[PDB]
Formats: sequence, structure tokens, C-alpha cells
Amino acid sequence: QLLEEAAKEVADEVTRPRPSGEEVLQDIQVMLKSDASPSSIRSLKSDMMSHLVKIPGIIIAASAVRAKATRISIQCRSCRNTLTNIAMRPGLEGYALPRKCNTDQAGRPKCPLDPYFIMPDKCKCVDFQTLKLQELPDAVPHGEMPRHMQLYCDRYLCDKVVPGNRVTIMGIYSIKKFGLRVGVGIRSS
Amino acid sequence: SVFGRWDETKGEDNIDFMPTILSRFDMIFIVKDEHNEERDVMLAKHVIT
Amino acid sequence: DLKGHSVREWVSMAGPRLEIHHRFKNFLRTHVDSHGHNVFKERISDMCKENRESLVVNYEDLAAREHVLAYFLPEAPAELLQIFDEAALEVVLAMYPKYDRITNHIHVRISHLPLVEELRSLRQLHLNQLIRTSGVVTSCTGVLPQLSMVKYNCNKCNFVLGPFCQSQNQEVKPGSCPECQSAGPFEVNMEETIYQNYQRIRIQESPGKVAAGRLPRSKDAILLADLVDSCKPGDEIELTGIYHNNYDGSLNTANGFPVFATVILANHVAKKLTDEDVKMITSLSKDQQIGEKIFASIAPSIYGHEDIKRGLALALFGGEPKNPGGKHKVRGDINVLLCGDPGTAKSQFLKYIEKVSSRAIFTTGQGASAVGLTAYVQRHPVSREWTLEAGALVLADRGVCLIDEFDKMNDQDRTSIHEAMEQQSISISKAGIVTSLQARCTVIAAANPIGGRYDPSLTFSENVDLTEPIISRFDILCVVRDTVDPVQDEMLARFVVGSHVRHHPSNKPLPQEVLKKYIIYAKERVHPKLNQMDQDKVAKMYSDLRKESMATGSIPITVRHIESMIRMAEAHARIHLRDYVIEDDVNMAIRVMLESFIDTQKFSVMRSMRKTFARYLSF
Amino acid sequence: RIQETQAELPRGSIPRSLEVILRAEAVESAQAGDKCDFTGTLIVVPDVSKLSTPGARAETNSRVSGVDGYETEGIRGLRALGVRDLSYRLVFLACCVAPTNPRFGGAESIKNQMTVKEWEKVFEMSQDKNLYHNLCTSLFPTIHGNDEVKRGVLLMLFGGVPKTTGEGTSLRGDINVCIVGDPSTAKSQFLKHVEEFSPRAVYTSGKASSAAGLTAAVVRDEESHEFVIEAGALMLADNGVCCIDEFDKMDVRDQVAIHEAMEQQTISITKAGVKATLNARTSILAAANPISGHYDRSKSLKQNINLSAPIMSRFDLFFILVDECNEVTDYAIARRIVDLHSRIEESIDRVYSLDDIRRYLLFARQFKPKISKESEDFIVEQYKHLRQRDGTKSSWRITVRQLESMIRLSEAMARMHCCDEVQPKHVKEAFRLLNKSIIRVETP
Amino acid sequence: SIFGGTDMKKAIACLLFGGSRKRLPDGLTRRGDINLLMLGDPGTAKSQLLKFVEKCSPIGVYTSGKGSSAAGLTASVMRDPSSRNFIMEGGAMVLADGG
Ligand SMILES: Nc1ncnc2c1ncn2[C@@H]1O[C@H](COP(=O)(O)OP(=O)(O)OP(=O)(O)O)[C@@H](O)[C@H]1O
Ligand SMILES: Nc1ncnc2c1ncn2[C@@H]1O[C@H](COP(=O)(O)OP(=O)(O)O)[C@@H](O)[C@H]1O
Ligand SMILES: Nc1ncnc2c1ncn2[C@@H]1O[C@H](COP(=O)(O)OP(=O)(O)O)[C@@H](O)[C@H]1O
Ligand SMILES: [Mg+2]
Ligand SMILES: [Mg+2]
Ligand SMILES: [Mg+2]
Ligand SMILES: [Zn+2]
Ligand SMILES: [Zn+2]
Repeated sequence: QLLEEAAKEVADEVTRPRPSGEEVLQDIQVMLKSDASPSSIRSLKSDMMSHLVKIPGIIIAASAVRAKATRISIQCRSCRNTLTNIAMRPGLEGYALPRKCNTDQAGRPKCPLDPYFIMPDKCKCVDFQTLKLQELPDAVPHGEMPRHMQLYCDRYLCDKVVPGNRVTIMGIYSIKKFGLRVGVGIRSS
Repeated sequence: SVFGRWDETKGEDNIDFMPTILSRFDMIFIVKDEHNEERDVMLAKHVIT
Repeated sequence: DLKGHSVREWVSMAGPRLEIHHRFKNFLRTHVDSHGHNVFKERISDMCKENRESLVVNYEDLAAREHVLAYFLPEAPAELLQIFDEAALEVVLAMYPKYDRITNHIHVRISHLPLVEELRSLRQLHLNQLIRTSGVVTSCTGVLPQLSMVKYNCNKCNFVLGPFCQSQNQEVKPGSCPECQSAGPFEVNMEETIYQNYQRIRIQESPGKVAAGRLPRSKDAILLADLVDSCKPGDEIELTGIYHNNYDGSLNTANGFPVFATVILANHVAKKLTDEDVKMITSLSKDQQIGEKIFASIAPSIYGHEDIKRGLALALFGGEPKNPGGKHKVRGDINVLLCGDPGTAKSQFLKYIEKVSSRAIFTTGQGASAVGLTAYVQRHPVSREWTLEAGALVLADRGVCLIDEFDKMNDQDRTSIHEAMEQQSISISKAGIVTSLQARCTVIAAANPIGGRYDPSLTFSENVDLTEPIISRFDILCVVRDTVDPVQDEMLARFVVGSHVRHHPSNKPLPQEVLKKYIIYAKERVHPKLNQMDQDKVAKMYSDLRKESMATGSIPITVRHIESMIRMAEAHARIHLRDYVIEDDVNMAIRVMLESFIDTQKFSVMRSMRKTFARYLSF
Repeated sequence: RIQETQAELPRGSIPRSLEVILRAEAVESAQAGDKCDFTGTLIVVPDVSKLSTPGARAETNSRVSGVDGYETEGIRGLRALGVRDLSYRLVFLACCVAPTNPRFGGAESIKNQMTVKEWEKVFEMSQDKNLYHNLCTSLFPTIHGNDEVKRGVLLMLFGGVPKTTGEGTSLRGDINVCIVGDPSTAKSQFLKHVEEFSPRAVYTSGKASSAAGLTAAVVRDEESHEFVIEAGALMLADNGVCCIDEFDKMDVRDQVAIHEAMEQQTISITKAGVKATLNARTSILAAANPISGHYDRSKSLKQNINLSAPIMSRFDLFFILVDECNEVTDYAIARRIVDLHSRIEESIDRVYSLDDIRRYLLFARQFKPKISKESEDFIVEQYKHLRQRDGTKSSWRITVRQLESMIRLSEAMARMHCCDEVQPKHVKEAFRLLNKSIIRVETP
Repeated sequence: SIFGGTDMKKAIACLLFGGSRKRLPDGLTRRGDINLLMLGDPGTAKSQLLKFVEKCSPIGVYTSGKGSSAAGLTASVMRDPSSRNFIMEGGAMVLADGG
């Protein structure tokens, strides 16, 4: 994210004297790549978690490009005060809404419990895509089965790959965050 | 062709496709390797080359 | 010492905690060896040399030297295992204090627990006890990440709620944030957490051990942090672990008896390329009878069919792949078709190839196939994850697909195998997966001729139900006739009955894996090159053979056959482990290719070609 | 889960089935396919949401009402009063479990289990000579003639010795028999005799068995997460006999399944979320109608019937039952069956009772013959003679599979006489059986 | 890398570039491509020339008459009853459009 806004600042200064309309500095995604050897999809143990991992794989499907938010404005149900520009996190990571209105001026009484409704129109959102990457067929050992991985694309990693195209893909291992079966502590990686 | 190779006796009969799918075409070559001693020995040379 | 209280509560008391921890430290340092070596020093040395993270100790040694711990072990295994984790951590840090960064943890496994229970008989009386068991893995999911010391962002204030240990029983749940004092919607900090590998397998009782009227029973099992992917499906495995009930599994839901599931936290799983290989393989390669030794080491459970033993040798070792420029696909794979009248060891041959050659799979034209020729994508049932099950060939991309009963494969499999051996790539376009998985198969196949009997009057193509292009490209066609004969049948019967009496249950050339090391060595490391053959001789050979074959109904030898001849030459050079093809190898490849061609040819023309070309088949 | 025995069905009634709970120590005693007597309570286990119509419901008898804004109505009302439907279901609670037709009042272990009387009975049975034809008569008092079928089916019941190679190839030990013939020639009758006689003798006919029930099916444990692998006909016939009728009229989709069972003695089912490798060492007794309805002795067997070539290869014995019209035999058959109908209860002279021979089978099964060197010499030379016969022509050609069949039948004759050595007597009789089974195709 | 067949090589040359499509002021369409049929013997490099031409076209697909392994020949479209979308299985002909 630091790199992303750094790119944003240098972008605005280089394009600085911009014409009408195109002045609100648009967000500048920073995708990556490398020259090192990709590591096999069977080598993603726990210890390489939340690190930077490049891997080889074969796509076998691709969900639709749909709309996940990055900024969301909510507004209370009593006083209609907004709470705009909330930093929605990236990747598969939900966000528990705030619980109590913060005015101290809703009236002589106070605002109810859980007063905020998300303002849909005032959310600025992006493209995202849930890919189903499957192990390389020549990479799979003899007797075993092809391993898999759920993949999460972003704005300009969406629709760049079609089902069946082998990829070398550079990203971040992660577990889902939606609010914390003979097993426990096992979130969908 | 149906009969393994092109036998000369079945000329004008040694093809099973319909004329309404030979019509669509723009050139239709028959390929038979009948009697060419020099060509075939040179062909052995060529392939192992 | 012992008292009225239970074993678990006893070992929970701090006094005996220090007692048994001291005892474990004591015998870790002092139980020297059977023959005075201090084996724990060397075991720890190798353990830290690899950073194995897990030690293993023998229960017989444990109990024999110190028996109180051994008696306590099945009673309250969890507590003893935790303490031994701590004590092993102490001793490994003592030996290598530098280990502190290395995983901050050592697991300990217990082997040779004397009392093996059977998966039929695991009752209430084994709960919360460490048992030993046997079985076969029916399923094994992938490695998943588990929380082990989890930190939580209090997402009201972003304080990092400290690292909570995560037991296997119930999911950890922080009470409130120490800063803002809220039981807020906490959520895991993805980074500061230190996860742990989690894999879930399912073992079942082996059919060799199941009784007469039965269904084999299956127990789950959890592998953690070092044993994950220590066992694949179908592996006969011994499992030692804490048979376990109290996690959250219970049928407290409606419409159910108050009945609990169970698992096994596996504490030890035991299944049941190299150097000097160059030395041994080259030393025997000096012998120069190695070709015939290979021919007599291939398929020892079959009688006769020496032609097909030799032919499959050439198929196994293969030729070489080349591409003059990026324009011409010339291949190194020698594809073989046995065509045989029934009861003549076709499937016996195929199963030998499956046994011996790495990256081999089996498949059948009929629908009883373990693995299929076509490629399809679906939701695989035992895992319920949406696989691209690429077909049999692609799964045998390097080595061998083995097509038993090649003469009845459905037309989709005809299409697929044709396109495989023609393109050498399988072009899948089913759901949205418009791809082309390369399939460098080396297909072996078996086919029963029409009418259940070979007909020498008709030719090979018209007495086998395989169409012309399919029958063409197979580098070897072999014929298997079950000709009645006194001495032959006597020999075959004596061999079979000898095998039978030897394989009664009262009695309970080169070795096969030696041959396998030879196979990989001569298949990858050695690439014999060809500038040392009588080019003019072989060119005139093609000239003479085709010139004789010039006739009606006499589909002649062609460049297919001449390139197959070069493939076979390279294969024999490979087989001799040479780095340069020689006239001897060229003679043998000539011999086998010409034998295949004449025996493809029907009887009268076969006799003509045999009579006029006996000089080559003489060698 | 158990269901009504076939004897106790009413008219037009599905067999009811009820669930029986087995508490500690009476727990693995029952097994799938057995015929067990159960004793215990009939209890009721609570059920919920069994019906879409409201029924009997409990509720506290306290006379509470609801204050304003919290009035005990709707979902709040039902939760407050603690309303709950009372729907039950009969669930038998088996206190004890025995076989309904016990074999014994209790080779060395079974011998110890033998009572003294049954032990001496089977001993003099083994010591008996002419036990061969005696067992034929006892198994088939109804039948007349068809001695070859009698002999083959008896040897099938005894079975061969399964073996396995050092490499891991599972040599077959069972011996599959096929009866093929003109209509109304006691084929289905032989299969019914084997069914009604033996335990672990499952029966099925032609297109009455879809493959899933034929071999194996799957269900999820209604209680837990695990899956129960429901046992099909091959499983219930495991280590025993499966009598398949109208074998020629089995779909390819399942005839290949039983072919897999015959090749491997095992079927591995992976379906609907469970994988397992179920063992089925059963032996198949098949009935096959010829094509056209009537067998044709001027044609080969492979073109008289329509089995797949590998299936026909696997089949160990083939018997041809031609319905020729010879009147001495016709008088014999008419007299036999009419005698049976007039004198149902008597007119049977099974010299050994059904229980006697059944116990004899169970005791004999565990003896595994050797093959002595003299018998091996006779085996090889006789197979050579059989090939000389093959070299006119038989309706189904001779291969090495017929050598395999002959050695397995020699083993099964040694098993009949409970020997530890297969002798030339057994080898000669096995060869005679195969030689008479294989017939010369009769061109005019 | 094939011996002779010089007319066939030049034919492949002309084929690979193909003609020029005509859409007429009425609206009808005339093809701008060339078709090459190669009847004949086994021994000659017919399938091998097919192999190379597929490799050498910008977009090209080399298939059998009997479809392909998990791939048809002509396209097909089929309704999906769950989602109601008309899924479009792409054959060789459409998967190598413009090719
Ligand atoms: N030469 C031989 N050496 C050893 N065993 C043989 C030989 N020929 C046949 N057999 C035996 O014949 C039996 C049948 O063998 P196999 O499975 O190869 O059958 P097949 O001829 O391929 O028949 P099918 O067409 O039904 O597959 C096996 O027991 C095999 O041992
Ligand atoms: N040799 C025989 N001995 C005794 N009964 C016979 C004989 N042949 C035919 N039968 C009678 O024929 C009846 C039907 O025979 P069955 O085997 O059912 O015909 P199919 O073989 O067509 O099923 C039997 O009930 C049996 O009584
Ligand atoms: N003129 C040639 N020169 C070299 N190799 C040839 C020639 N003709 C055929 N071949 C070889 O024969 C093999 C099969 O020929 P193929 O391309 O299938 O044509 P066809 O389909 O007519 O057999 C090819 O892999 C190729 O290597
Ligand atoms: Mg076979
Ligand atoms: Mg009948
Ligand atoms: Mg071709
Ligand atoms: Zn408010
Ligand atoms: Zn906080």
C-alpha cells in the first residue's frame, strides 16, 4: 500500500498540469513480477504464509468480475449523519460495521444500537475475481492428485487470464477474515 | 483413399467423399508414391539427414 | 509414585510434573545405547543437521529403562507428550543453543507401542488414550494452515491481543481487549500469528485383515506440523495417536442419539535417484551381453514371447526426441501393440510394464478402468474439489500408458488416443478450459483379434479391429498365436503348476529395480548420437524392401518404417549405454523392425519376404 | 437396520424394516446379511419434524400469561411455554443377539467348537466312500440325470484355494460355473437349490438388479459425519455363492462390473463422497439362455451365447444342457416329478441331512490342499492330452485358462475329501469333468 | 524438412495468406480463403505437413475429423437449466476463427 500511494504521488506530479475533469488523482495499482524460479504449489506450508510467493499453476476456471468495495460510506438511521470514507481492507476481508452513533448531539435522547446503514451509492469499488488455480499437470507427482488454490485478483489483474492458460503468478498467501468439520483454527486459505 | 493407396484400376472411383464437399475446395492434390527408385533412396537420405 | 487419585490428575500435579520431567531428562542424557554409544547424541545431531523439528523414541527402550512413564503413557498421553516436548526442547537447546530461532519447538513421537488395537475394535474404553493401529489411507486432503499462537486485532482500537495458544479442542476466543475493554469483533492478525500445518487423512481397515462378512471401518486422523504429506492415498500405514472424542464433535443436534464422533491426533505415521548407480550400471554395461540380459530380465512371469520381451525393451528405453528447427516433430517414443489370441499373457505383459516402469498407468478400453483415456473436469468425489482430471496419457506424460483390451475402446477413446499419438497433445475444451495439455505418451497396448483367433490368411490390419491410422503409427506390431504344440504346452503347463505350488500359502538376468535404475539412467542421462551407420546401406535397404513390396494389396514399407528403424537403433544404443550407435545396434534394430513388418504381412507374402531377407533376420 | 424375514411377509407387503440399537458388548455381533434373532425391549426414541401436520405437543401446566409488549404469542409464546412436539418412532433395543438358525451349540478352532456328536458325524462323513454321489443326491434329490451339473455345482460349493504371487498377482481360487441350455432344463432350478441350501448364497436374476444394489452403494451416517458403504449382492455373497440367472441378459454396464469382481475378487467404490476397497471373493453360478432360445450344436458356444469374450474366458466351467427328446429319459423325468408332487414330504432320501452337509461344508472349507509331485506330473501330461484333443473341433476352444480351471477343480475335489494333498484320483476326475463339459460341435 | 512435394509447399504458401473476402453492395459474402485437400498414401508426410502448418499459422488448430480429445469439431451451444445461460462449447472451427 505504501508503494501504491508512492506511485500515486509520483504519478500526479509527473502528469501535474492536468485538464478539466481528470484532476481527482485516480488510484494507481502496482502489480509485480520477478525473475526467480517459481516454487511449486505443494511447497506452500504454513511458514510461507503472508509472505511474497511466486508460483506456477494452471487456471481451470474464473469467477465473474464483480464489485468489492474499497471505500464505503455509512450513515446513521436516526440523525442521518454519515461516517464517510471508511478504509475497507483489500482481499477477502470483511468489516464489522460500527456499533454506536458518535454525535453526542443526536437530541436529548441518543441514537439507537447499531444505527448505521451502508450507503451503497457512496461506496467507491473495484473489480475482483476468484480464480481456481490447479497444480501444473506435469508438476503433479505420480500417484497423488492435483492440489488447488483459491486465488484473488484485483483491479488490473482481472480478466487478464482466461480458463486454461497456465500462469506464473506472484502474490501473497493469506487466510480469509470474515469474523473468526472435525478440526479447528482452519480458515479458508 | 479407401483402398489403402491409389490403385490405378479404381481411378475415378477410389475416392469416397461426396462431390458436394469436393466442390467447396480450391485445390485437391492426390499423393501416391508408386515407382521412383531414385526418389525413394534420396528420401531415405533426406529423412536420416 | 502412585496414590488413590487418577493417573491424569496425578501427572497434572506439579510435584510429579517435575518428577517425570526430571526422569525424561535423565534418561535422555543417560540411556546410552544397547552397546554404549549415546544414541540420543547422534539422533539429535542429525535432527538439528536437517532441522527435522521432530524426534522419535522407541517404546521398548522407554519402558525397559524407565517403566513408570511407559505405563502412564496410554493413560494420559496428552500431558506426557506436552512435558516431553518441553524436555526435548531443553536437551536440544543444551546441545545446540543456536537452535532457538529454529521453530521454538520440538515434537516427540513414540514408536513400537506394544498393544495394537484393530479398527473394528476401538470402543469407549480407549478414549483419551494413545493407541497403535494399522490401515490404508482412503483419502488425504491438502495441507491447510492452522492457528498455533494466534494474535488478534481488536478492530475497535487495533490493539494486538497477545499470542494465545490454540488447543485442538475448541477454537480460542478472546474475552476482551486489554486496552479499550470490549469483547469486540476481534479478528486475526494475519502476520503476527504463527500458523501450523494441518492435514486430514482417513484410514480404514485393510481388506487383507477384514473378516468374512464385513464392511471395513474407517477412522479419521489429523496430522500436524511435521507429519503432513507423510502418507498418500492407498499407503498401508501404521498410525499411533491419541484416540480422541472431546473437541466439538457430538450429535447434540436434533434428530440424533447422543452419539459422538471420534478422531485420532496422529502422533506417528509409519508407511509399510542415488549414487554408486553410475558405478554399478557402467560396470555391468561393460559385460556386452547386457542386451540379452535385459531381454531375459524383462517379464520373468511369462513364457515365450521373446519377440515381445525384446520389443517392449525397445519401447521402454525409447529413442530420442528431436526437432530439426522448430518445424518437424520427430519423436523418441516407441509405441507397441500386442495382438493376440486369448489366454496368451497380454494383460500379464501389461501388468509387468506397469509394475516396472516409473510413471506408468493402466487403462482399459472397457469401462472398468482405474484411469481413463479421455480428459474431463468435474468435482472429484472423495475430495469434492473441482479438478481437471486430465486423462490417462497426460497422467503418463513421460512414461507409459498401458491400454489393455485396446480393441474395444469406445469411439471417444479412439478419437483421444489417435489425437494423442498423432499430435502428442490432448486439446481440452470442455467448460471454459480451452487448453492443450502435452501428452508425450509411450503407449503400450493389447488387442484380441476378431473371432478370438489369429487368422494368418488375412493381414494384420483386416484381422484386428483397429482402423488403419491407429494400427499404423505403433512402432511395433507383435502377433501372439496360441499354436497347439506338445513341447510348448508341456513347458507352459510345467511353468504354471510350478508357480502354483510355489505360491501355495505353506511356502511363506538382473533384478527389477536394478533394471529400473538402468532404465532411468539410460533414458535421461545417455543420448547416443548417430553419424556412424551405413547410410547408403539403409537407403538401399528401404529401396530393396519397398521395391519388392511394389504390388497390389501390398501397402508397402515407407518412411514411417524407416524412422521407426532409426528409433529402434537409438533404443538399442541406449540399451547398450554407449553414447554412440554402432553397426551392431543398427543390425538389431533392422532385425526387429523387419520381423515386425513381415509378421504384419500375410502368410504367402510373409514367406516371400522372410526367404529373401533371412540375411538380416539371421543376425 | 433389520427387516422382516421372507417367511413372515403379508400379501402385497413391502418388507418392513426397523432400527435396532446394540449397546455395549452386543455391538459387532450382528453383521450385514445374517439371519439373527434379537431379544430386548421395544423402546421409543424421540423424533422431531417427522410430520408437516401438527400433532401431540407437550407444554408446562403453569398458568402464566403475557404482559403487554411481551405477550406469549407466536414464536416468543411457544419458546416461553416450552412447547415441543412429541413424535416418536419404534426402535428396538436389542439386549441380546443370536443366529436364528445356529450352526453349532458352541480347522482346529472350528473342530474344538464341534460337539462330540457332530464331530464324529463329519468324521465318518469324511471317511465315507461314495460320499461323491451321496453329496450329489443330498444336494439334488429332486433332480434326475444332469450328473455333470450336480458334480460341477458341488465342486463350486467346496471351492478352490485362492493364492497370490510374490509380485502381488491375486490368483483366483473360486471356480465359476455356467449352465446353458434349452428352455425348461432345470437351470434356474439348480440355482434355486444352491440358494436355498447354502448360507452366503445370494440370488439375482438378469435385469432385476441395477449395478448399485448389485455390488455396492453409499449412504451418509444419519448420526455422524461418516458414510456407510451399503453391501450389494456380491458383498452379501462374499466368501460364498452368487447365483445369477439370465446371465446373458445382463447389461454391459454391470456385466463388466461382475467381470471386474471375477478378475480381482474386489471392487473399489468411490462415489458421492466416500472411497473404499470392498472385498468380494464370491463364486458365480450363472444361467445363460442361448441366442434364439435354443442351443445349436452346429455352432460354437461363443456364437450360441452373447457373453463378452473376457467374461466367457473367466468362466471356469461351462455345461451344455440340450433338451433332446428321448423317451426313456422322458419317462424318468415324468415319474420323478410326479412322484414328488404326489409324495411331497417323503420321496426324498438325502442320505445326509441338509444341516449335516452344510456343517460338513463349513468344516471342510478351511482345509487347503497341497499338490504333490506325482499329481503335478499327471496334471501337466493330462493338459497336454487336452490340447491334443483341441488340435473336428470343440464348441469352445482350449487355452491355458482350462489348465487353470482343471487345477482349481482338482483342488476343490481334494477340498471335498478334506485332504492335504491333491492326488491323481482328483486330477483324473477333474479332467473327466472338463472333458465331458467340452463337447464337439456337430456339423451334419 | 520434407523431401520434395514442391507444388504442395507452394500450395501451403498460398493457403497461409489466403484470398480477400468480398462483401458486396447488396450484402452477400464471398470467401477470402483457400482450401487444400491432400488425398493419398500413408507413407508421405501428409499429417506432418498438417502438423507444421498448424504450428506455423498465426492462429491454427490441427484436429481429426472425429472431433478431438475433450473437444468437438463444430461449435455447439446448450442451455444451462440452473443459470439459464447458453453455454457455448467452442469447436475447432470457431476456436480458430480467423485462422
Ligand atoms: N506364456 C504364458 N506364460 C504364463 N502364463 C500364461 C501364458 N499364456 C497365458 N498365460 C496365463 O493365461 C491366463 C490368462 O492370461 P491373460 O490375463 O494375459 O489373458 P489374455 O490372453 O490377455 O486374455 P484376455 O483377452 O481375456 O485379456 C493367465 O493365468 C496367464 O498366466
Ligand atoms: N431333469 C429334470 N429333473 C427334474 N425336474 C426337471 C428336469 N428338467 C426340467 N425339470 C422341471 O422344469 C421346471 C422348470 O425348469 P427351469 O430350470 O426353471 O427352466 P429354466 O431353465 O428355463 O429356468 C423345474 O421346476 C423342474 O421341475
Ligand atoms: N518426405 C518425408 N520426409 C521425412 N519424413 C517423412 C516424409 N514423409 C513422411 N515422413 C514421416 O512419416 C511420419 C508420418 O507421416 P504423416 O505425417 O502421418 O503423413 P500420413 O498421414 O500420410 O502418414 C511423419 O512423422 C514423418 O516423420
Ligand atoms: Mg488381457
Ligand atoms: Mg429360468
Ligand atoms: Mg494422416
Ligand atoms: Zn446517529
Ligand atoms: Zn481494543
